Amino acid sequence: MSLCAAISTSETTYKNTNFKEYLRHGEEYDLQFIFQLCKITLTADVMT
Amino acid sequence: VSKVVSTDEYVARTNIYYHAGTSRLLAVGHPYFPIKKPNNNKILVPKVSGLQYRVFRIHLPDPNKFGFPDTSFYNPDTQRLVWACVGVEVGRGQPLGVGISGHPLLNKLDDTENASAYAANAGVDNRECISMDYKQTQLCLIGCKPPIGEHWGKGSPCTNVAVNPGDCPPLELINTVIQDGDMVDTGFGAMDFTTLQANKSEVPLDICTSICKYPDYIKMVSEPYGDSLFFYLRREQMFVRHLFNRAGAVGENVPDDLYIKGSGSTANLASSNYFPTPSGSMVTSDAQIFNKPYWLQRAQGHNNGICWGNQLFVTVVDTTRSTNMSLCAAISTSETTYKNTNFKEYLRHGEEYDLQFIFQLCKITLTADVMTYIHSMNSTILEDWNFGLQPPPGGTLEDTYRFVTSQAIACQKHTPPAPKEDPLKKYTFWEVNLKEKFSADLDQFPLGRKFLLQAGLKAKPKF
Amino acid sequence: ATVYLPPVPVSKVVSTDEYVARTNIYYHAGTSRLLAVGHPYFPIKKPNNNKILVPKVSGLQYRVFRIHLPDPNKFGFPDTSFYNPDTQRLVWACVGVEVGRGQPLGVGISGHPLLNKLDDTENASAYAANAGVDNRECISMDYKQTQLCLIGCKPPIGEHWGKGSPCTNVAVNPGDCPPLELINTVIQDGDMVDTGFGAMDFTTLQANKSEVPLDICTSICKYPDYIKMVSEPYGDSLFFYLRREQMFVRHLFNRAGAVGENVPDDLYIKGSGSTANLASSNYFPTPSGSMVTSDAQIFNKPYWLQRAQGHNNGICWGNQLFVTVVDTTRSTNMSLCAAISTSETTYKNTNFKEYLRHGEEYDLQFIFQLCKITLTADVMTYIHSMNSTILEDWNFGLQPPPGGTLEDTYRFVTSQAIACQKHTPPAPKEDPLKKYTFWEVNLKEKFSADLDQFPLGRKFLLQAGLKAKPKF
Amino acid sequence: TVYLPPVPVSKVVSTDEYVARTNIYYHAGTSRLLAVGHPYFP
Repeated sequence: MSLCAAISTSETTYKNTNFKEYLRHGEEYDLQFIFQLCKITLTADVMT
Repeated sequence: VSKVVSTDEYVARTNIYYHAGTSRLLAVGHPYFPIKKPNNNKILVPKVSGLQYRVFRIHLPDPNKFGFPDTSFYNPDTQRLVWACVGVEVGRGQPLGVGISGHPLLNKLDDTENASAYAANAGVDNRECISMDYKQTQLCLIGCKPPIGEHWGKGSPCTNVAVNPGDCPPLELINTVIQDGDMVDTGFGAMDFTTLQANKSEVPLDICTSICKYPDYIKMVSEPYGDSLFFYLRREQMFVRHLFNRAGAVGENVPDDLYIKGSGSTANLASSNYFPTPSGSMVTSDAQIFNKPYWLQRAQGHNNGICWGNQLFVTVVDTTRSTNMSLCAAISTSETTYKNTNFKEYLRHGEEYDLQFIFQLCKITLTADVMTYIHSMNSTILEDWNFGLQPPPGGTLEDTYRFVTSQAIACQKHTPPAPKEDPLKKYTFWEVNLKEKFSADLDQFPLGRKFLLQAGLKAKPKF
Repeated sequence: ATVYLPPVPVSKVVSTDEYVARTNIYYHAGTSRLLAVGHPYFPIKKPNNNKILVPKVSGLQYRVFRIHLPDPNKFGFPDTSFYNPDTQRLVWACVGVEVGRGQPLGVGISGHPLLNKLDDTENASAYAANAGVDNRECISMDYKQTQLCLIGCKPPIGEHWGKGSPCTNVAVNPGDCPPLELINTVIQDGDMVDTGFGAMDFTTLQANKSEVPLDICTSICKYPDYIKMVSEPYGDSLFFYLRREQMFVRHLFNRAGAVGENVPDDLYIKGSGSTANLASSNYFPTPSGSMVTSDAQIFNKPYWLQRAQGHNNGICWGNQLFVTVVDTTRSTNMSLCAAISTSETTYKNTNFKEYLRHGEEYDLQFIFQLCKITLTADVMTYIHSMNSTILEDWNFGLQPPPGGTLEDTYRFVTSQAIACQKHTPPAPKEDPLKKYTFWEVNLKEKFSADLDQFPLGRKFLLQAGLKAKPKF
Repeated sequence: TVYLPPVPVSKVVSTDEYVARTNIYYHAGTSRLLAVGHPYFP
């Protein structure tokens, strides 16, 4: 999206010198994560 | 108990189905701006184009008032009736063709697609007359609470640095209810150009003043009851066309270390800002999401097609029919040598929808948990019903009569204040009344018999 | 008061498959073929005369097809015994339909030699000039590709925009905005598809006459309204259809002429110098047809009509059946040239006249199924309710006069050279729609009792199986 | 109704009626074909 601001709001004759130009950008994320539960049975080989 | 439940729990489905629908719709206006008498503030013509959003508020009469051929199957004391919306249709009659928009003064530097030489120096008011097509879009929105949109906007900056004229205003994410007449995104994102664009020439006319908005599916679907929307469909597409520059004083210079200092013509940095030209693509008869039945059985929300307060919403937007017919009238019919001075030019623009709604009938048994749970959900609902009471006061009153007789008893009658019913009355938007149009037969209608066809069980008299 | 409901007026129009019965017999008939020629842009006529030298013909023009059938109740069956001609009748049901097209597929085109235009708005390196006098130009474009088909026993109903009578408050000054109304009408042959300029009359609402290419300028482009069509109680307008169309943008222009309504200034910032004058605000798109394909063709393929959205199921009342077909695929305009002088070997543009002729290639083949009607009270009423004229070609006959009678017409013998009035023996006219001119075909002779001999029919076999009709 | 009442026994028939299919199959084919020339005029 491009926007512009006016350094001088008075004159009604348009002048390119009157506006500074800026560029800003949006970002939108969301996360929803299912999860299942797990247990580990445990011995030597396991550990190793 | 907390934690909202699937409305199909307590609701029970009846055996009866009804249909009603408007005859039709046909709308005409001017796409670019509304027309008004020049000195007057009253509108001569309303601004209309396909680009404008469309909202539809649809009332139903209270079924508990609606006598059935046999009303015996329920008790009006312990129970109520509330309408369920099984299936929905949207008619469109216009021949499919694409409109267009532009602006006579458009901020532009030059063409950046191909440049054989470095450009010239920015003059004063280089804006030009140029037009472009908006992104194609189709969507449909259905539910018992108003569709919730969102847009960018200017917020209150932190007060630390003093803002000089021309500084970058901070940005903010702002929800609001969606109002009719509002504009689809052009690919320039949902925001208020009026506030954040002082140039006013940075976009074509149609969207310049308004605030383009866009539906936020998350927050919408995030509602616990889903009553914002229980259903929708969407299609859109876009591709790039042209590549331009903003023309004006540079707000923020590029760090030099990102390039190598030039000289002569290359000493001055050309405008850094680029903006795309969005382009609609080839439309087709296949991707049309209208003129085809829908069947709503299960939705994402626990609300299943329940319309509370006899109220149901439809939000529909399409650019496919945006066609702008041009016409011309002659100020003088005499001369046979044509002169451009002889003809005034005007722009009028058509719109056509149609609405046909199935409905299923539903009864609610009560208990305290019931009564509370609803009252918890929205208590205004019970108001339109007859349950909640509410003992009144009022021992004595002194009438003194009569007052115009000017022996002064006091000055008195102050209580209008509650015809007020719609809290959203502040929100103006499109309106329709179906209340008269119900009928008890799906056979006589074009749409209905499909309902039978889908679920079977054709039942008709003999001849 | 208003809506608290113990009403029941209506007796419920019902699905025609209730009372109609289906027989065991099937037939076919079809034309050899059809085609036609004409000039795409305008019809040709002797310059002084009013009579047409060449009819205006192009694919862009709509096509209507009216198809008569002979009364099956006058029709001998190999065995007629299965019914009684007294208590019953016979009416044709239309099972399946075909549309032949043999042309090689190619796209035509149209334009206008004087086209209202300012300049190109897609790219401008500088502000435009000031509007002169008569800037119109010779420019052309291609129309939107379209394919559709319409079938039913009542004429296809179209619609268009149009100018109506002003609400009389403000007096109209010359050049005031002529305003808009929606108008239904019957669809006539020779009428034009939308170009993407919308269904309306340019003649009335466009005084410039130059705002569109020739072909549509005088005519009124119309478009079929499915809603108002389909929602008919009987469906008898159309019990079926198919549609395809597509379009995309190409060019972006300006209308050139006196601005009718100025834009509110607050919608922009006032310029100066060259930027003092606002350029023409009106833009109009250039519609552009896309790539045609052999795949999306809706023709040369059979159809099967069993269930329709209307209660009418393929029933043709009054031995009458309608087909409306429109396509832009075959619009190809072949150009030719002739030499006024064959002698000189140095090519000279003055030596050749140029002409444009165009082909339109149609074919029709129809299945038919045979159906009988038993008569009772409710029967008679229900039809008499539906359309009483439908009965008319049956043997009412008459109804009889539970309609009244003529009270003894006056036949009074005079040479006419008495002073006594004119008397002219009356009553040919059988068509209420006779006002509406459109294409005509007669099948009445062409029925045959065996599908085996035809290309189309045996598909009817193949799909329904059982190949030899008298076997399992 | 004019042309239908008369009818003789007529009927072109489906060639699978009288023809009989056998149990034998064969193959043959050209090696390949190749042609050369000028696209515009001879």
